[PDB]
Amino acid sequence: AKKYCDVTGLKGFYKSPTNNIRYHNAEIYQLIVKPMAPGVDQEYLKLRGAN
Amino acid sequence: DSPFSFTTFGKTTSKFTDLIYSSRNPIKYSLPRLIYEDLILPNYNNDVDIANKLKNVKFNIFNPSTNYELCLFLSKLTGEPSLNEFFRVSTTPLLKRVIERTNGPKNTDSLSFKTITQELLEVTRNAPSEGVMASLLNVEKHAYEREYLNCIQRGYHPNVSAPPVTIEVLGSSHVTNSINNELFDPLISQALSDIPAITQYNMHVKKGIPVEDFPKTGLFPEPLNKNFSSNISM
Amino acid sequence: VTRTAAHTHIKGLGLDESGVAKRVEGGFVGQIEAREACGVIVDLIKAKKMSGRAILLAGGPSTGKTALALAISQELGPKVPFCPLVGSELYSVEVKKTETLMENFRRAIGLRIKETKEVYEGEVTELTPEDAKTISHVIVGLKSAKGTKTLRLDPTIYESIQREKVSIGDVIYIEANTGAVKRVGRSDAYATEFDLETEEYVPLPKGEVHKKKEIVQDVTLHDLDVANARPQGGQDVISMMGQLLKPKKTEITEKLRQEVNKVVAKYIDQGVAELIPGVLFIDEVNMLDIEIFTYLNKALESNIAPVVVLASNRGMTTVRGTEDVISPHGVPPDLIDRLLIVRTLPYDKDEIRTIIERRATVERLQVESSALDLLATMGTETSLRYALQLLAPCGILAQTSNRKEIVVNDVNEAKLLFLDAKRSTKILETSANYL
Amino acid sequence: KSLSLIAAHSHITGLGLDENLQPRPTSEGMVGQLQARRAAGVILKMVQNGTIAGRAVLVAGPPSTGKTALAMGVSQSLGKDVPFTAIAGSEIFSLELSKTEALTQAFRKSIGIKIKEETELIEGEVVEIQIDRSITGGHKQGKLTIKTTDMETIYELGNKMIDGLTKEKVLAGDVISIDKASGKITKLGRSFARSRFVQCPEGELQKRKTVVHTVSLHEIDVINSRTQGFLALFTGDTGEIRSEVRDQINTKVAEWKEEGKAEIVPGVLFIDEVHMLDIECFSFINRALEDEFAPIVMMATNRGVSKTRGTNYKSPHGLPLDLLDRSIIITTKSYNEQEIKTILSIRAQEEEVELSSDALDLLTKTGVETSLRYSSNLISVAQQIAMKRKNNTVEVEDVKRAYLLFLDSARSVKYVQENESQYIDDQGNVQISIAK
Amino acid sequence: SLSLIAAHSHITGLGLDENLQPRPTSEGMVGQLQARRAAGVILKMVQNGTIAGRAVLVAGPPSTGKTALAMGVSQSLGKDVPFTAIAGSEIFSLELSKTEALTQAFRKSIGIKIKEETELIEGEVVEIQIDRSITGGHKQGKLTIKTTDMETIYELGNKMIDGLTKEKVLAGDVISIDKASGKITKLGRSFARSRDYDAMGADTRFVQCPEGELQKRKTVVHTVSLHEIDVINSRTQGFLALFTGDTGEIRSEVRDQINTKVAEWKEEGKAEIVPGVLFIDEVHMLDIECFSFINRALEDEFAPIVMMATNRGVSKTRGTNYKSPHGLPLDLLDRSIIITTKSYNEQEIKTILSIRAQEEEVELSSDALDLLTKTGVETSLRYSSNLISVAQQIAMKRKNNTVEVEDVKRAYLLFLDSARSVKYVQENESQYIDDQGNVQISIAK
Ligand SMILES: Nc1ncnc2c1ncn2[C@@H]1O[C@H](COP(=O)(O)OP(=O)(O)O)[C@@H](O)[C@H]1O
Ligand SMILES: Nc1ncnc2c1ncn2[C@@H]1O[C@H](COP(=O)(O)OP(=O)(O)O)[C@@H](O)[C@H]1O
Ligand SMILES: Nc1ncnc2c1ncn2[C@@H]1O[C@H](COP(=O)(O)OP(=O)(O)O)[C@@H](O)[C@H]1O
Repeated sequence: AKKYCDVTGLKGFYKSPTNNIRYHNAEIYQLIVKPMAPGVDQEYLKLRGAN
Repeated sequence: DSPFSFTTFGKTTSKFTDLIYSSRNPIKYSLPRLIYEDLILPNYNNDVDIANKLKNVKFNIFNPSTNYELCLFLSKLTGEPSLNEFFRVSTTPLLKRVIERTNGPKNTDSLSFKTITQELLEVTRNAPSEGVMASLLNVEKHAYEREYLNCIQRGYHPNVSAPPVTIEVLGSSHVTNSINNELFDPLISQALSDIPAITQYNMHVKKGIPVEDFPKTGLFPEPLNKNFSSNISM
Repeated sequence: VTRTAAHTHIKGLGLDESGVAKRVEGGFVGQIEAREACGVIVDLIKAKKMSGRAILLAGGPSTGKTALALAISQELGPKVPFCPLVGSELYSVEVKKTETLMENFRRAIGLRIKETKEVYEGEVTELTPEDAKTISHVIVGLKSAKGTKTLRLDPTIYESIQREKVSIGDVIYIEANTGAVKRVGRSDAYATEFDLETEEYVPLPKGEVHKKKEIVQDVTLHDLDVANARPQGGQDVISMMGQLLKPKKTEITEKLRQEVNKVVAKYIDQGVAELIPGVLFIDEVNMLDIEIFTYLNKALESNIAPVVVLASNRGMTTVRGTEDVISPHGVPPDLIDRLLIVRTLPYDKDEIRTIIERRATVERLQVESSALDLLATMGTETSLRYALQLLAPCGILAQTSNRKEIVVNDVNEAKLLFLDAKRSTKILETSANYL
Repeated sequence: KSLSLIAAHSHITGLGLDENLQPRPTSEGMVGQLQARRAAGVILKMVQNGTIAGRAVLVAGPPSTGKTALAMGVSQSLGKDVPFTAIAGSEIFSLELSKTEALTQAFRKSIGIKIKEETELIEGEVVEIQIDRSITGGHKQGKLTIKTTDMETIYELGNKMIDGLTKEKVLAGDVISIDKASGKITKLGRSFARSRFVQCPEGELQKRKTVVHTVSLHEIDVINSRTQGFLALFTGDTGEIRSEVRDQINTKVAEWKEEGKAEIVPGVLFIDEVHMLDIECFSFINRALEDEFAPIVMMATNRGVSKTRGTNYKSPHGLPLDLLDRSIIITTKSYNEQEIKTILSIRAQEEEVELSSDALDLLTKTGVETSLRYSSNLISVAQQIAMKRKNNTVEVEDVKRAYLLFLDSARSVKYVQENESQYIDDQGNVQISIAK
Repeated sequence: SLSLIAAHSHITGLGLDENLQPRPTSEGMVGQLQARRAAGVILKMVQNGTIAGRAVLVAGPPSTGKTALAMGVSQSLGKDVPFTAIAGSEIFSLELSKTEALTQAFRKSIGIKIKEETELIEGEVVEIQIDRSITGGHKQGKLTIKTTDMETIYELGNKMIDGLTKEKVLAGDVISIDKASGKITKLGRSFARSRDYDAMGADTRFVQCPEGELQKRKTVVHTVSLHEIDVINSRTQGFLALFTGDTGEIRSEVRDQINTKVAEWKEEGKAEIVPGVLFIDEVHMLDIECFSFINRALEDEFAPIVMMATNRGVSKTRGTNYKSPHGLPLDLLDRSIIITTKSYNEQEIKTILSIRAQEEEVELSSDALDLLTKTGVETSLRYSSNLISVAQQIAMKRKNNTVEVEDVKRAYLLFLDSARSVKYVQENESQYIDDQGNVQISIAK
């Protein structure tokens, strides 16, 4: 299966090891993936069913 | 006391520990992708392979399909019972002609006879000591055993030891496989080594492979002493 | 953008259908009779009937001998072989000089081979080999962006496929006529089996799996000689590091030449090949030793020898290798009997001015008429080449002062800055310690 | 990089010229020779335009008068990424290569091809590696987490990068650059963690960088000759590269330039002491200078009406007139006392020598009396005598002691003429004994 | 074909009668009656074969026909008799001595003749099958060979099986097997299996399936020079040394052993000796060492008949500081018989020009032929012999098929001989580079 960024739907290059969400590049990582509240990750990964 | 290692390898910045050979040369010859793609490797827009066939196969003068008279002439000259041997001689490199040389039989009705020097050589293969031909043909080993050369020490060591210069091409795996095949050719590296004995016993008895189907091994020349086999001195 | 180096304004001999030259045509100014001789030699060469015909064109220096040879090469075309050569090149340290002369002779006889190219490339979807320890055949299915196509293949090709480490999902390159196997890499569809992988991922080929292409192969006789005369042996297709032993050139025996001639003769009459003889051009032929001049005699009488063009700019000069043989143009009287001598007259003022204007045109420089007359008087006073080589410093010194056009003062500045041979000799004679 | 102690022309950093190609009195370590510097600047703009080729320039003058200094200034002001080959006249008399073949190699070494290509690279900071193996090692799985100063990631690796990571062993705390296409692992070093030393990379992990490549004609000629590999570029056994391979290279560079995948940069070939060449070399040179792929040749000589080698007659500058017709000649001149004083001051500041002013005037006087090079050579010896008596400034008697100790040319000729009975003459006659 | 119109291609042998009396114009040779008679005597000397070690000289002025006589005796020599034509400058090598170069030139032109009987089984293999015994020491093979007319079954031994896994055939490859010697080859693949494998690969070739009778008897004759035997028996694989020339100074004991076995084969009766002719054109640039080696190498029983040609007058010999007749020292000239050519007259020049233009397929007029005959009377013959070829091209430049006098006059004004070039150089000597490197380049003083 093809891998994609969970935020924008772009092509996913990296997966953050703390919370296991794929992202595209630096800005989406820094302003989305790092400072997000807990409980958002489980509804982000519910879309592809990875929880 | 060792030669200086002019190389860069994986060093540790300190149920088993695996060590892999990773010695490389510090000098790197950086080459672009365009030259290697457009002049070495064939593609649709160049004619490397077509010219190679047209120069090596079609217009080869030892082709039996076109120069059968020349093949018969050279077969009468050499007395070799295969007409395709000249094609196989002319189209493989030198060391490939070296390491699988087989002492095949040649017919008597030919012109390549036994040279008197070659007959003098061939007499003294399995001849033992105190024979007149063997003693006249074994001067150098007599000088080896009389001058006590097998227990002599080593006085000279090289100062720098370096690997061959690594060529790098960024963005291509074919160059990496080709370079790994050229540096670590398994046929030549098996010719420059030997098979372990338990491995041989697994070849012959436990797997049924006969002895004459083995890859050729043990072509490395022996050093003069046990001391001369290495550059590291204790 | 574009480069010029004392040439490339020469496009041809500038002749009409009757073989008469115009005054200024093809980049040539003046020099009628030598151009007629060159056109007749071009027609004789295009007749494709003769072996060993020789031509020597002689004259003073800076007269256009090399320009005439290049005009011959341009009028003949790029299909016919043309081998430029300096006479000093025949002195090699690896083989004898007569050997190198024979290779430069046989470099001027070309061939035209009609060949085809068929190529299979694309996605590997099936690798199923079958036996009857020894495989019988392998069936490989190839896939591209315009459809799939399965093939049957022989185990000899399967050995190269195994050598190339080809598995399911790779993009390969199969040339059916030669048997070449090339691995490009893994597909873009298999890029997500791992996050980090050591393989390179390429997209699918956008064309069809099977492509056909007609090609024309040109080889000379010297390539066929050197292909059968390798002393070490044959080489593989991919050789990035050379053999451990150095192969040097060896003298090639006449027997191999006889067999190569037999093979080419057996291939010509079937219509496969087309024989094209060409030109061996030797410049500065006075530099040759007498033994090369004697072997030139025997080499010119061969049945496959090309048309040889020589040039010289000497007078009553002793040929090298001798002490008291005064001969015209540095050619001995034995070889000069078999030659045909074309003279080359020098130029006057107006043709030198026309040449200066023509070369200023091709270098995209704009000169006034007053500077043009000064450059013409400079060329007649000093040398034609000295007026030739001051054009680009004049352009630089005009461009320095934000000008696109040459004035007289830039020519005077370049006159003061750069010297010719005679002013340098005058400074050399009136000097104290080694200029 | 580019280690160098102190060279003879190390004080020259380029041609001192303004934007209107005019020479300054003193700029970039060069004084004097205004018209020669202007002509070399014209040559520099001629090369930098690059629209013409195959033009030969002869530089002639008296010895020890700014010739090799001019060539070093041209080479320094050319900068990098332009091929510059500096050969001597005696480098072509080889025993394994012929003279014309060596000239062809030196001609093709000065034309470069500019190639631009891109290669995506991964470079970051290794935090933690996990390795799981079986008993036989048939199946291996691994996790690699890696980072920059900006981002964080974890990577699932196949077995081949596992093998290529246990080869050239990567530990935690390491800075590694990873190539995805060829699988090359390079250890840049360890990062800043006290718990060599380099910094953690910033920006994106998967960087796509372009590089500008330069390759000479001679490199492609060696590679496309299938008889020897690229080791002949270093070992030097190219061994008489044929002509059809050169024809293929010459056609394919034009085929590359018309498709726009490459550009050709021209360079300068410098043949220093060109008067030591043979006549057969010059004869090759007149026809080699009219090629499309020929550089601009700079030649230097100092002989005057000398015998050309390989002949029996005499020619101006040691070169026959057919070669001199194809050349434009720059002429240098001798130096005044003020220019010699300026050169000596520049060489004093270069070698970190402190002088007294009267010692500088003495050096100027003995420089305009004997030679420039003798005065430029005594200035290093006098500093050592100054440090032998433990003082920094070089005074007049410090230079005088070096003048007494170390000899010049004409004085030595005078004592040779005075005491020739104790030396070996041309006839091999000497006297050794002091008595009778 | 691969032979263009050479300088002397019209010469097909020597135009002699039965009683060695030369015809005036026959077999492409015009005139030179005593020279052609002497060359016929030398031809009968070679065809006799019982005289060895004789050296002749063809000495004459340039453009007279010495190498024309050599080409004639080469063509009238016939086939299977060795004829080595070298120049005088070919023996100055860098990896071979001049002595060994003359040795190889001496032994390249003496050959032995070998006759043998060949029986060939050439066809397409239908099916192979191998029988293996329980002990495995003996093997049996069923061979199903075929041609387009008849097919049969042959029994095989273990040795052909071992040699048949090598260069393995795949039931449809064309092979040929000898019965008397066991010669094994693979000619290639039949055209019936051409559309089979869809990519034939690197090491195959497509040949036609043979027709006719499968079992063929054919006697072929091989002529082998001695130098071939010395270069084969000097190494392990000497045929690469045959075709690459890197023999590298073969020793002398191999030569005397080959001479002894050649004498043994002659007395036993397997082979017969075929002597040949050695032609050395322009022998006058040989060193005195080469001359001494020649006059000693002419006294051996296995030595050919040497033909030398020269055109120098009384000139110096290279390596010394004195002059000699014909450029050769008198010790060599003592062991020789000299053939002297004579210069031509009007009618022989006209006949040679007519024969050359007929050979070159050039159609002329009578007036143009007379003008070119006068030109070859004043100038040399070869100037007219090239002028006919240039004037022919000028003739089809005018859309005319015949050669007129105007084309000859145009070619004469366009193209110069030696004398006009010497005159025009000596008139304008300031514009040419002299022996001291002085030339007035500029046109204005
Ligand atoms: N008839 C002509 N028309 C135009 N240019 C000419 C003519 N003759 C000579 N030239 C130029 O003059 C130069 C003479 O150089 P070259 O021919 O090399 O000298 P040489 O004839 O001594 O070999 C050439 O570069 C050529 O461009
Ligand atoms: N214009 C200059 N500026 C600085 N140094 C110079 C100048 N001209 C000459 N020199 C010095 O003179 C010395 C001789 O110069 P060089 O050109 O190498 O010798 P030659 O003139 O014999 O070729 C050099 O060491 C250089 O430092
Ligand atoms: N007797 C002859 N019959 C026919 N052609 C001749 C005769 N003699 C000479 N020729 C022709 O004259 C041409 C030049 O003579 P050549 O044989 O080269 O003289 P030489 O042997 O002295 O060099 C040759 O091409 C040859 O064909």
